[PDB]
Amino acid sequence: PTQPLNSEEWDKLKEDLKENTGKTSFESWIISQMAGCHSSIDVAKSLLAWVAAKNNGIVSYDLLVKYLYLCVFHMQTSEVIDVFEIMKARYKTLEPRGYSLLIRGLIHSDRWREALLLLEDIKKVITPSKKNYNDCIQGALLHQDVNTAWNLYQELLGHDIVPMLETLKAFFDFGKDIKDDNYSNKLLDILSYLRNNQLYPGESFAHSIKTWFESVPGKQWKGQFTTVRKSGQCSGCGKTIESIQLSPEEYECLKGKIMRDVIDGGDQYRKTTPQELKRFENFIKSRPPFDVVIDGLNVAKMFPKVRESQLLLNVVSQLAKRNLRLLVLGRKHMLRRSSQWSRDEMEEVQKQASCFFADDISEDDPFLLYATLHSGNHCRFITRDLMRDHKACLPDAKTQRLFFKWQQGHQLAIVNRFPGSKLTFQRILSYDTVVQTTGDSWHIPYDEDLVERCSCEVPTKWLCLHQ
Amino acid sequence: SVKGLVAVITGGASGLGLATAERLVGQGASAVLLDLPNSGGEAQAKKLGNNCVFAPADVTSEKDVQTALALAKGKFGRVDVAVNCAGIAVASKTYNLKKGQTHTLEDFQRVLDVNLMGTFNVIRLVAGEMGQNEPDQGGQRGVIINTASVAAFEGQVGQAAYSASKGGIVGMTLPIARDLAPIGIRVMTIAPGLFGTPLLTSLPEKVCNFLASQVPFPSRLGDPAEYAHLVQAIIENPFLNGEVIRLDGAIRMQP
Amino acid sequence: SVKGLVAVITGGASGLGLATAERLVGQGASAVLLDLPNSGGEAQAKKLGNNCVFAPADVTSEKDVQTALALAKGKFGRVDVAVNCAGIAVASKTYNLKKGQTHTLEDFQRVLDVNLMGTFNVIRLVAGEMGQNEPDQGGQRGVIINTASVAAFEGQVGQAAYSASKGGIVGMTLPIARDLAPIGIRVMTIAPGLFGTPLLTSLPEKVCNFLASQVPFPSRLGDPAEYAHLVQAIIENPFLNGEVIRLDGAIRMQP
Amino acid sequence: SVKGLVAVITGGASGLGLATAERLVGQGASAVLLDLPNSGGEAQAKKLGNNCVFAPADVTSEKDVQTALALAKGKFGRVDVAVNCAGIAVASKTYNLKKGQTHTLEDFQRVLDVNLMGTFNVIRLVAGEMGQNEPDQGGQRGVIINTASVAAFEGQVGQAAYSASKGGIVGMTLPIARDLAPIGIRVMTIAPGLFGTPLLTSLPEKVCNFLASQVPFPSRLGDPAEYAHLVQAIIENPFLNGEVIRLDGAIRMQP
Amino acid sequence: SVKGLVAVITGGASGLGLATAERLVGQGASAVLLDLPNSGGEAQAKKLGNNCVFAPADVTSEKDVQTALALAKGKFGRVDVAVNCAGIAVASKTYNLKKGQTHTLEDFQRVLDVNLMGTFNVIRLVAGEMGQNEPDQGGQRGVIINTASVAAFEGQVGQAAYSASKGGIVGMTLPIARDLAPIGIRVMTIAPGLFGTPLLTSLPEKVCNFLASQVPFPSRLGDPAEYAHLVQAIIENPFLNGEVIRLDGAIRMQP
Amino acid sequence: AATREFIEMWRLLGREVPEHITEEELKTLMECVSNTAKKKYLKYLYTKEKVKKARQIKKEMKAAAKNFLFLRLWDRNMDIAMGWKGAQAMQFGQPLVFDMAYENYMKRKELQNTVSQLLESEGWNRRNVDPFHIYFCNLKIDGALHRELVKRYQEKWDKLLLTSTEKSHVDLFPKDSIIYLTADSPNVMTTFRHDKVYVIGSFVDKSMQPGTSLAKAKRLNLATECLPLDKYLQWEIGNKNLTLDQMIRILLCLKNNGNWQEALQFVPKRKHTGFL
RNA sequence: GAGGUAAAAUGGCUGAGAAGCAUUGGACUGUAAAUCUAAAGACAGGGGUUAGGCCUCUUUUUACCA
Ligand SMILES: NC(=O)c1ccc[n+]([C@@H]2O[C@H](COP(=O)([O-])OP(=O)(O)OC[C@H]3O[C@@H](n4cnc5c(N)ncnc54)[C@H](O)[C@@H]3O)[C@@H](O)[C@H]2O)c1
Ligand SMILES: NC(=O)c1ccc[n+]([C@@H]2O[C@H](COP(=O)([O-])OP(=O)(O)OC[C@H]3O[C@@H](n4cnc5c(N)ncnc54)[C@H](O)[C@@H]3O)[C@@H](O)[C@H]2O)c1
Ligand SMILES: NC(=O)c1ccc[n+]([C@@H]2O[C@H](COP(=O)([O-])OP(=O)(O)OC[C@H]3O[C@@H](n4cnc5c(N)ncnc54)[C@H](O)[C@@H]3O)[C@@H](O)[C@H]2O)c1
Ligand SMILES: NC(=O)c1ccc[n+]([C@@H]2O[C@H](COP(=O)([O-])OP(=O)(O)OC[C@H]3O[C@@H](n4cnc5c(N)ncnc54)[C@H](O)[C@@H]3O)[C@@H](O)[C@H]2O)c1
Ligand SMILES: [Mg+2]
Ligand SMILES: [Zn+2]
Repeated sequence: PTQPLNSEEWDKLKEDLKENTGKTSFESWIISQMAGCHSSIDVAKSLLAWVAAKNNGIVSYDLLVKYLYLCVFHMQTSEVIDVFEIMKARYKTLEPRGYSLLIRGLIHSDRWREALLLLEDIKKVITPSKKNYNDCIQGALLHQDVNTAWNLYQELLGHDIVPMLETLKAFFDFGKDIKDDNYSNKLLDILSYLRNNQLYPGESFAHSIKTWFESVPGKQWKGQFTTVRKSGQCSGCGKTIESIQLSPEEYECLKGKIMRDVIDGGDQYRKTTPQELKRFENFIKSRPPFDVVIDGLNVAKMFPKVRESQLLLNVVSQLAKRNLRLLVLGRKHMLRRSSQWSRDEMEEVQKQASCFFADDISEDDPFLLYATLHSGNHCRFITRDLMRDHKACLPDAKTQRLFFKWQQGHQLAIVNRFPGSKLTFQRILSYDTVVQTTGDSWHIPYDEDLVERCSCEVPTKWLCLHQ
Repeated sequence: SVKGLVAVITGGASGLGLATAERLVGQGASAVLLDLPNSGGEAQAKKLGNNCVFAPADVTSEKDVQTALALAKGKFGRVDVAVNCAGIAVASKTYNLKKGQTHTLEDFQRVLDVNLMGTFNVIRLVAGEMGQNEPDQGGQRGVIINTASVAAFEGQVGQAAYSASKGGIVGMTLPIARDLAPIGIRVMTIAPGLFGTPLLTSLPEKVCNFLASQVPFPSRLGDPAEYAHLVQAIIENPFLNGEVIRLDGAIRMQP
Repeated sequence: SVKGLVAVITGGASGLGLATAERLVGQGASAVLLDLPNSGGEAQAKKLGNNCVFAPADVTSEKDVQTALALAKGKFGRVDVAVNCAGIAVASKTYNLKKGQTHTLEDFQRVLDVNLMGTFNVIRLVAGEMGQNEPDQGGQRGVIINTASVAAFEGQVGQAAYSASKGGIVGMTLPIARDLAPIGIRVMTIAPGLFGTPLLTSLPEKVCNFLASQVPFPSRLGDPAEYAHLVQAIIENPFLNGEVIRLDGAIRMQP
Repeated sequence: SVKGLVAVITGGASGLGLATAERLVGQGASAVLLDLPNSGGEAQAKKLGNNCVFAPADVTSEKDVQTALALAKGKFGRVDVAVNCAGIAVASKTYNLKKGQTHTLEDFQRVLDVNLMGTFNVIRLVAGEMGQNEPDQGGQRGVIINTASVAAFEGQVGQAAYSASKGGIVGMTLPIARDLAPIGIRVMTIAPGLFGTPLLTSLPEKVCNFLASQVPFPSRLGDPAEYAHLVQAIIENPFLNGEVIRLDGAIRMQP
Repeated sequence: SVKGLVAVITGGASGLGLATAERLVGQGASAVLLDLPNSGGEAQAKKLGNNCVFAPADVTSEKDVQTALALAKGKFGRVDVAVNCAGIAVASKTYNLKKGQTHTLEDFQRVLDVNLMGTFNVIRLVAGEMGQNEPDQGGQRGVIINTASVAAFEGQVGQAAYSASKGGIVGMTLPIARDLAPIGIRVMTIAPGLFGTPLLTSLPEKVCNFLASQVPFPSRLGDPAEYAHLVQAIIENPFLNGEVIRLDGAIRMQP
Repeated sequence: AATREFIEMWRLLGREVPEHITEEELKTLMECVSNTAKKKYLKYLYTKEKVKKARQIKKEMKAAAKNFLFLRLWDRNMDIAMGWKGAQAMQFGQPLVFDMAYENYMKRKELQNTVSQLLESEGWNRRNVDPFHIYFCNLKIDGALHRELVKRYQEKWDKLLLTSTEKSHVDLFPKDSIIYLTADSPNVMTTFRHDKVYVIGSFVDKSMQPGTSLAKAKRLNLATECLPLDKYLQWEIGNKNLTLDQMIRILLCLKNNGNWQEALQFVPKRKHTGFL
């Protein structure tokens, strides 16, 4: 139906459509479809009137919640207020979807301070969603109340919730009206949050940031939409983006938190035996730092059409000719002769490189990580493994992001796809894509609305702002 | 060998008696199935050929057993072996304190009257019959084999009267052997354990499996054919007298 | 100790039962002599003292035993011990080939009814009586002591019916011991041999002396006082149950 | 009565022997605890009183038992009763097909020597000193009570050697009674069930609890004082000879 | 049937074992006489034929029995039945007061060893031998048939050691059957009475004729061929296990 | 109060929440850290209510709708026979160990499920012709597993024919005889040895940190083995870890001279396509 | 004896998208205890989420890349 119906119309429609209705009741099914297709609130109001007439003025809570959804979607504030009064009268407490819809509808009206009370009522049993906070913040900003908006933002961050970018965009969009130092500093705090947590503004959010910066008094910001050259310099000004290498303090804490967690996670027998830990550690401290750290079993197993020792020898020799100092991690079973492995090629490897063989039941990858980290920043490792599992077994998210940054900076992956072709590694970027400051200058990546991305690759466009 | 002998089996129309009659007729001996009129003795006798006959009778009745022995004389002119297998079983607890229930004297008396008293009646009348036989080389006139149970030795809850009957047979086995030793008749007793007869095969499958698992070895219920085998072995051994043999597979009945 | 215990001695007017009653009364217990009207038990009950009462009763009947047990309950209020000592003896051979004589079915029936069926009747009614007693510190409600004979094991020529009845008692001793275990009643049996009572002395005096000589040691007939001593021992020992004790002086009978 | 008697209890420093010695010394008799030097016989003998003396001896050894009997004669001047409560137990299966283990012959021979040969050694050496006694009224010079077990009638899995030794004791009970009847010594055997003594320490506690729960009545492990009570009852009954008494609470063991 | 079976008969050179070997070899079976070197089993093994072999062994020694079983396995490849008939007899009184004589521990030890310990040794080695057999339908691997006189039950004056050994065999018959039930080995025991063999005929002849007159029926002494008949019956009956069979013609011995 | 009204308003909207809730489980709900945990616990309560009311309705439906040898006392006789065989196993049975050291690596859900599987494993063992002799090693008296086992078995706990010890299986048995069963073991179990003590980890593994049993077996040098599931079955779905009762049934079938196909009949059919 | 990618996961077993067969503790059961009673019921494990849907990260399994 597309037009309001009469009671007899509703009854004959019920008689006809009870066939399709199936398990649930007719009225709930019909209002569900109306909400699905966004019917006008007059049709739904007629349906509710018919139901109430049939039921002595009692309309079930589910129907009333779906009607609230319809009359909130169509931006009808008056019926939202009336439904709010009905809810208050008939029930003493509501359901979180009811509370959420009421908050989403009441932010627009003059009775917008009650949405904060509804949020507090939700807080009793469950943590409010990100969207409840978003709606409350927008309602507070539309009515020139910024203290409550920042209080709600700070509560959101207090519950360890990642704010939806719409809320931050709202702060930046509203910032234009105000000319105050405190608000500007809080917006810069939001930018620093973006930087810390590796979040990229949307295209509209990027434009909002650009406009806010350009609107500052006294200092004439200039904004541009640019890209970063392969040498790590953005086209807008030529300044160099930040380096992908980790900071010394961060590098030290990452060494510590990999040793103490990924290798000896309070057991020291799961991955490897204590004897192997001590032996490997002594071996590492014996040899001066290395330049490459190869994973023998990963590079040997690439092409199933070649013997494992053959591939290992090819890769090791090709890396050796470059004058790099190598280190070939592996397993003891690699030494014992087999069809796959032959002593001649392994002896060529141990003359070209400096190998370390663990127990066949031990895990190689943590040894790779610690050897590379112990060597220093200049060191790199050759492996196609993405090491998702080792990154998983890290204490918190910040450490995992540090690990991911270091892995990008220092991992070499064989893109080569046939044994005959020459050895080539996937490109390693020299710069990190992240919201960053250089005193006055601000460089901010962003995502293009009409594109799609993956968590693997990182935004290409940039926003460059100069004081 | 049993070839040519004449056997009188009580309860010969079912279970152990029928198995004994089957084996003995198969080996060449004539058989008389002394059993109740209401049983299926006539059909079994027809199945076994002309060497087997059926005699309606009640072991508790003297006239019935006398008529059966007269029929045996008329048909075959002699009685050489007797096998007492006719009996009933009754399960009833002596006293139940929780239920306030006491054993009924009529149950005890009917169990006694069938098992022990019919066994003795058959023994005495068939001894009178065998006395008319001329001694065989070795001085033997006949053999009497009674059936008993391991309840005579270890009896389960509810088997007071059945245990009393079986223990009475076991107790009187030797006195009668000594009584009839001058006449030249041997008396033996067999104590089956758990056998696959209509007493047991009618029970649920679960309880049958449990009972089979109770026997140490073989872990199965006995087969009447090998009860008949033991009976024939007793008939063929002149020096087995006044003894009880337990054909139970090493099972000692649980409380 | 037996002090304060109430005992029901079946066949307590004479023989082993009278000796048991004398000993128990002397030790401080109370006795009911359950016996036949013409047994002469009234005089013995007067002789023993005020703690001994005489109940006329024929174990073969429910009504008589019930009246006797009601009398015991009324007089003393509890029944703690039961001693089955009533029985009869019959001498007759299964078959006389020389004399052409056969055992009588009525003799077998009456011996079985008195020795075996009456014992069960007394046991079950007395178990019903004891079930009402409060458990003692050990949980015990009473003790039942049946009398059997060594004829249950090595019977003699002419003792087919006596051996049958006594073997029935011995066979049913254990099933009842298991039946009454939850209640707390202990059931035991004594199998005496050649005690100096009227039953034995009714045999030819020369046979009495010869049998007295046959006993290995003591080379004499038993003293009913020794039977009473063993009965008291069984009463006072908590851990004797479901067992047969041979009080016979190591004698084993000959054919 | 046991007042003034002299008793030689083998293995008297623990368990059943110690309980018998305690009861006898409490009833006024004198006691000789014949036992190994390794046992705590000295402390128990000092504790019992002046009427108890400890004899370090090995029942398997002729010289040791002779020295112990010499000590008993020297101290108390005679020997009136001999209790054989000295023995050991083993738990080993005859053959294990899964584990490929066979019963050790040394284990069998050790158990057989301690349980069966030591009992006979004591019996034969003590009959000599009993023969020196002047016959009492009735002609009795002494009493010998041996300790068998219920494993002699239904032994359990892994109880072959122990069952063999106890069955040997049960078997020789009567022949020795007939041997010693001319001179007036009574030979008796007791076959206890499960009793709470150090002998049961080898078994797991939960197995002991299960077995105790499996006794019909009383549903507990036997008390050594009860074995002592039965021993005293046998000592005081002149007419108990050549019989085995089961002090087991009616328990029949299962595999 | 017994055709194709391999039977190891201990003491198969003389008497009952020899009769069993003859009967089984005449029924189509194979025999391995297992006897002392001086017995003279070579001649009897030659007499039987090519289905009989002789093995010099002393059941008291483990190595000799192991070598004999190895010989049996090599000759026939399999062991199906084990008939334990080896034994010795001694006649000595426990104590003689008038003569001042005491039973020697050496005679007791020798008889006990040979009869009981040797029987256990053979049983435990032959069980391991039979464990190698593949179970037939019914799950049977082997049969063990021990011999143990009626002296186990009633022993005459002077049979203390013989009674002890045979009582030990009878006592351990059931524990071993329960032990070997999982493997599928049936353990049975025969208890012969008086039989015509060198053992019996050794003692004064007119005493033997008296003893023969004492057998109720048949009066004549037992015939070893009839022992062989009963052994074959036990081999052919799947459900005979853990029982003792008395083959004595109803004779109960006297002091 | 307020919570009990939120839960009713969720019930009205068709959410999966219990119709009736009690105070202790309300406290449990409030002890759930996050929203997802609360939703999961509420769904668990809802399904418990559904199953309880369904079985109660079936109870109401069920309520509305000679010469003998033995008295009908069969269940008691079966129990007592099982007890006799259990005592015989205690004496001469082969040891089977259950390591109880994983109580730290299990949350309440999987701890309770472990207790359930232990109960079923013991039940299956009792019924067998040749039961193992079971050990509960590393079972702490004050632990959670001990409390749950003494709450499920009740007064049968002290009447159970098994060994419960607060010591380790490396102390009760020779180290070289112990074989520790784990799906991660590189070595495979070719045959069932009758002289070896087999150790099964009482552990429902719902952690994302794998190879805990192997770490336990390495810390104390012990042999390890795994069932030859891959060799004998066409595995399609499910983890190789089997429930404890399936493990004990497989070991019992192998113990009683059973081939590998008959033994592996107890592997769930949903997890493999067929036999090879 | 290493990886990448995509579909899958019922912790007693089958299912349906409901339900049956089992499991634990009690009941000395008169032969439908073929019962009666209590106990245990989380569709891999964590976080989120729509008007209704379903996404996401780990672990494991399978099949491809080969
Ligand atoms: N499992 C066993 O079969 C088993 C175990 C122990 C003892 N027993 C004893 O074995 C004997 C036979 O057992 P069964 O299984 O063959 O029995 P059954 O019930 O199969 O025997 C039925 C037969 O008994 C006859 N019968 C019964 N009472 C009779 C009477 N008063 N007069 C005449 N005939 C009478 C019937 O006419 C019928 O032919 C019985 O004494 C039984 O108690 C058997
Ligand atoms: N030599 C022995 O004394 C000897 C040997 C073996 C067994 N027994 C048994 O010992 C028990 C005691 O016998 P006894 O030595 O006192 O001999 P007894 O002849 O003196 O016994 C006679 C007693 O039995 C009673 N009696 C008989 N039938 C009765 C009935 N139907 N109802 C009630 N009372 C009845 C009489 O009234 C009398 O009290 C009997 O069971 C007997 O068979 C005794
Ligand atoms: N549950 C039972 O205790 C039980 C059951 C049946 C039979 N029995 C038999 O009862 C007897 C005693 O039982 P218990 O519980 O008192 O035993 P126990 O183990 O407590 O007896 C220990 C005593 O035996 C003595 N002993 C052992 N071997 C000896 C030897 N060769 N020479 C001298 N002294 C020796 C020790 O020195 C010690 O004093 C044994 O024959 C036993 O088999 C006991
Ligand atoms: N009248 C009887 O024959 C009779 C009665 C009861 C029991 N038994 C038992 O029957 C069995 C055999 O009776 P039998 O008449 O054949 O006896 P027997 O005396 O004739 O047997 C002699 C045989 O025993 C063998 N033997 C003895 N000790 C041996 C040893 N240590 N190792 C190996 N072989 C040994 C001899 O070499 C010879 O072959 C014995 O156990 C006997 O006690 C026999
Ligand atoms: Mg990896
Ligand atoms: Zn720039």
